[PDB]
Amino acid sequence: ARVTVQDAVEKIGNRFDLVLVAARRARQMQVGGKDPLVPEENDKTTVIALREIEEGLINNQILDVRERQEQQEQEAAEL
Amino acid sequence: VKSDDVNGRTKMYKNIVDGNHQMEPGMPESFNVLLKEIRSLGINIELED
Amino acid sequence: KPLVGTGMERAVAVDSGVTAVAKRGGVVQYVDASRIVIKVNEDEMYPGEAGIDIYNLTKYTRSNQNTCINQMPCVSLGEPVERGDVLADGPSTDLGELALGQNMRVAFMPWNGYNFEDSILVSERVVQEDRFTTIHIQELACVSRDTKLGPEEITADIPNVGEAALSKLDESGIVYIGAEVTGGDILVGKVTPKDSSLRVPNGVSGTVIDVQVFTRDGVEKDKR
Amino acid sequence: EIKELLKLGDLPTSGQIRLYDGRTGEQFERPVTVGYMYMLKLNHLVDDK
Amino acid sequence: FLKPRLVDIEQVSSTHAKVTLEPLERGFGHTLGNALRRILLSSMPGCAVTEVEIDGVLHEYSTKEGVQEDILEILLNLKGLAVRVQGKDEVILTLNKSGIGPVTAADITHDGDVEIVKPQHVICHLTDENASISMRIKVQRGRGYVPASTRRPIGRLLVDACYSPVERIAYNVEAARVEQRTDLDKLVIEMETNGTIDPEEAIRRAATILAEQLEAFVD
Amino acid sequence: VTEFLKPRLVDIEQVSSTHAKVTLEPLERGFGHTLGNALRRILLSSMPGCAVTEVEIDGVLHEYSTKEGVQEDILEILLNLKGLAVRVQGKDEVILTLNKSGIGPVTAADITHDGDVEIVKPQHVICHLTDENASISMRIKVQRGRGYVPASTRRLLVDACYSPVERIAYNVEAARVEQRTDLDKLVIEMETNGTIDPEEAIRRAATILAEQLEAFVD
Amino acid sequence: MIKGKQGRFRQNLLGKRVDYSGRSVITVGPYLRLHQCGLPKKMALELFKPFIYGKLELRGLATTIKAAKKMVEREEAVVWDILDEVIREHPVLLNRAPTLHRLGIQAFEPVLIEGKAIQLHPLVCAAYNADFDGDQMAVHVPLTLEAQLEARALMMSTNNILSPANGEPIIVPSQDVVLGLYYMTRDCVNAKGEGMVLTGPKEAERLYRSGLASLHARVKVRITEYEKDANGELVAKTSLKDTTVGRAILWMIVPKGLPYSIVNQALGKKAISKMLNTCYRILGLKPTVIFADQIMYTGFAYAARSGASVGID
RNA sequence: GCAGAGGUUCUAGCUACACCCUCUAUAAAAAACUAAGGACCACACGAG
Ligand SMILES: NCc1c[nH]c2nc(N)[nH]c(=O)c12
Ligand SMILES: [Mg+2]
Repeated sequence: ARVTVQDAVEKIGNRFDLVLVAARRARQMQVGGKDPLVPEENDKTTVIALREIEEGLINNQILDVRERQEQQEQEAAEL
Repeated sequence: VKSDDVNGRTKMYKNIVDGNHQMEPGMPESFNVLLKEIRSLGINIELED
Repeated sequence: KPLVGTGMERAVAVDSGVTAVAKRGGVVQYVDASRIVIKVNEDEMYPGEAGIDIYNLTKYTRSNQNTCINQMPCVSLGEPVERGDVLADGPSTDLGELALGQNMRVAFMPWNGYNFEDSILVSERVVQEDRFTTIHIQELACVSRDTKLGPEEITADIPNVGEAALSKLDESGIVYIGAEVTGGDILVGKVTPKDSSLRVPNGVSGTVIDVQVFTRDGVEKDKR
Repeated sequence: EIKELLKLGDLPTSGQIRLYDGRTGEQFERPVTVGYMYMLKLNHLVDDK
Repeated sequence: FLKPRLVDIEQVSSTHAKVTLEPLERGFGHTLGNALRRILLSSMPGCAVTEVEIDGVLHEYSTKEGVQEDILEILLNLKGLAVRVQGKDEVILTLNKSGIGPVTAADITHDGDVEIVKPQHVICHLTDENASISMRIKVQRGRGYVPASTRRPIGRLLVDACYSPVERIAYNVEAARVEQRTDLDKLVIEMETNGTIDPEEAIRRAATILAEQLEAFVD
Repeated sequence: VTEFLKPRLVDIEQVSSTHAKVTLEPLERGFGHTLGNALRRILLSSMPGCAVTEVEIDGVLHEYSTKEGVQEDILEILLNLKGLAVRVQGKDEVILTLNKSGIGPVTAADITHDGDVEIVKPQHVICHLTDENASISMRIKVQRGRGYVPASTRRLLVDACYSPVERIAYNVEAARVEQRTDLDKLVIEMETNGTIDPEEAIRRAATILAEQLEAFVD
Repeated sequence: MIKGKQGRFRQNLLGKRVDYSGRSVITVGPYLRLHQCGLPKKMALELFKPFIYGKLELRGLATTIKAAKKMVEREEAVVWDILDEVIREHPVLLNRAPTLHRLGIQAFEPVLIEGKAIQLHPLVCAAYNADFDGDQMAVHVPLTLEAQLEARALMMSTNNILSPANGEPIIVPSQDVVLGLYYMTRDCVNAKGEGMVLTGPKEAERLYRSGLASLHARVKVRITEYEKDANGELVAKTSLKDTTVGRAILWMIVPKGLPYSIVNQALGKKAISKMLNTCYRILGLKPTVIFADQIMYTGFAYAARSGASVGID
């Protein structure tokens, strides 16, 4: 669990961009079937995104690249 | 969603029990009441598109 | 009683109506928890038709703020009673002396922040002595209107309910006088002409003390 | 007259006595005030909130 | 080291006594003097009435003819009754009185085990010459204060039970008078009981509780 | 009616070889204080420990004085000694002599062995030497006492810290057992000079208390 | 029915009443950290009903919504275990009635308690301007995932330390903790344990708990004063500083970066607020929340031992 | 309600946003799916 989010907002400077970039990660963990890269431990799906952002594993570019790769993979199956 | 959206409340009450916490804004019924209370005053107020 | 009072406590209880001041002087002939019978003296009584005086004490009755209004005897058999003297302590009144609260041993000090800026720490000894557990008499009412398609029924045959809820109900559809109902329990059975039975509001957990039934002339009075 | 009444019994004239902490069991320095106060219970109970 | 022993028990009255623990080394006398008080005030086996069923009255808030006290007052008087039972954890007490005159705890019929320690405790006053009262009292053991709410027929009343034989525990540390030692402190504990529990066995139980609790973090 | 909730500790968060955090979940209601405060009072001021008690500098006799070659005054030298943690065997008293000369800190490792005396912190600095020609020498007195016997209540006099414990702090927070209401959750944080681990410290402090109550155990 | 405080524009369009709400009276709530607040079980059960239904459906306990409603109304043992799941990391908004400025409505992490009153961390009872003479706060709930993340990245009580009107801190210790600290940081010219030399605060706390030395006594101690003078590095200097036992005990609570010229004075209220401000300035936010949470514990604990009572004399 | 019809239940239950099942003339074998009508005005009360 995280109480102070100051570590995260250094990675995403706006701290308004932080919420919008963490909501997508939380949605991809609740609706989408993807698994968290951080070792999950009892935590809900809304602080796992902040934990990932703190580690520097997620930002506004990495998730866009991942979704582009998903689009390409879907294009591969289209043949 | 919380206060007044006939297609928002009945949607999110099903979304929450389903497992996903999404939102759909709709548009408050109080605004559709104010539109009528001004339209019935001889003043035509509408919405563009 | 207040351990430290102004001196206007023996003049607010008497002058109000809560107490029952004796209007004639004499001796107590028969006391009881609900009535006090005083035998008047010879001089204070009229030569004819004097007899003796009887006071009826009002037992637990709902007040306008849902607090109990009770009278307790303050005398005993054989005790002489003088004119204009209190002999029935009212609600929040001891020995004919106004007494609203209960004196408590108080110490002024900060205690680990549990009395931070206006909080009041209270010992378990207060609850154990039951020095602050007040009564709260609350009144409920069920109405049988005469709607279209037919009037509603007061019977105890409630469709689509189990056998557990009807245990606390008699044959006529009325809760037994003395049951211990809780939140969500059924009090009186009213089925709308096609389940509208009155239910205790959530959280309330009390005991029924009395039930009074009003009936309109023309319709038949039921068994209860 | 309050001081004379206090001296009529045994309690200290100043009106403060040495309390003792409950948990630790040690002594409280700067002895504190003790006595009896009339305390009403207002009817704004929490069960109605 | 030195070992405290139960050297002297003296009773000033029928309620409270003054136990003594003579040899104690400096500092202990103020550690045991608080441990044995916190344990004593919070967990002791006592007996108190729990269920009272009167013959004719349905619920608590109903007056009974011929009795000066309200039924609520009778229940509150009964809650303070001080009785002790020997062998059975549960017992039923029957009270039967008639005629004008106050009723007392001594009027209760006594079985082989259940005996009342204060036969002057007034329960209710009978005023009418032809009034009568018969009640069944259920008395059981317990520990601590158990409210009635947290614990079937309409004619059985519920009274909160407060199993706590001890009311007011006080202790002090006085320097001992050993003929060759120093800093040795003797401890005196005053225990204002309700008259049910004996002092020495009370101390023994309040120390066995500690001996069990401490065995958690020790070999 | 004699059934009592006996605790089962969940973890022992041992930070280092001298710091620990012992905890007990259900414990008993109002028993957390009765155990924690009793343990604190028994072990904070009564333990069979051993430490220094008195020093005599061969050159200085008066307490408010200073020597040459040392940047630490004897006000500071004697302050560096009472913290020196030393354990001995059954012998109740032995005299330690320190003899070293040379620029550089005089660590605890330079203390003469004098037999079976054991030191747990060899790197413990005593007095830094700044002059090559300077030579420090003193005698250290140790005893097997209890508690903490200050010198104010008693040739240099230095407060003796026999009890190995250095800091004690207990806490109590609500720990409900599932449906059952929360009672006491004792947590104890021990800090020890280093002779014995905190776990052994607690398991020896509880023995003394549970052994005191031996004539009242039914 | 358009204009005025009764018209739509100011009654039904701007201030819409909301679902998932609640109300209760205030309580001291001292134990909970300043990032969490109390909540009665009988209220958190009703607030989080759809979440409970969803979790019961996931567990398979309830086949349909009807059975879930029945078991929720049963209030049996399983329901509480489910409730202790949907409450784990779900912030709630404790909103005061007349919210004049921005800090009026803050977020908190729930901690389920019995009773029937909403607890509140004492240090935030100043921004709310909330007394304890029976005041009433309303509890709201964020539903969507974005709302949960917002009430964590903007509204948590650990996020707004400095008020927007001025840079000065808004969580300044208010009534009892400040008095306790003031009584801790003082000096009596003659109390037992005067003129002695102490190894360090670890030993001062023991020398005071034993009763061998009074709380106020001018003594000589050694302290490891850490310095951030090297850019990004902590320089450790230790000098035998002269102070009181009470001040020395207070040293361990403060973080290492701060110097020793702050806990040496009489420590009134403005001194405490300035100490918090300097800690925030030179140490950040994460090592200031912990410091401000620890200072209240020390202040309460040493204002309880003081027995600071008022008498006629 | 595959379209028509009937439906266990856990008020009522092809629309309220609804949803599913079996069956072929008409009801009866089965589990998974939802949350309802409440205006105005006086008096008193509490807090900021
Ligand atoms: N009410 C009859 C019935 C039983 N099961 C049902 N399931 C659905 N989806 N709808 C219904 O109407 C029924
Ligand atoms: Mg207020």
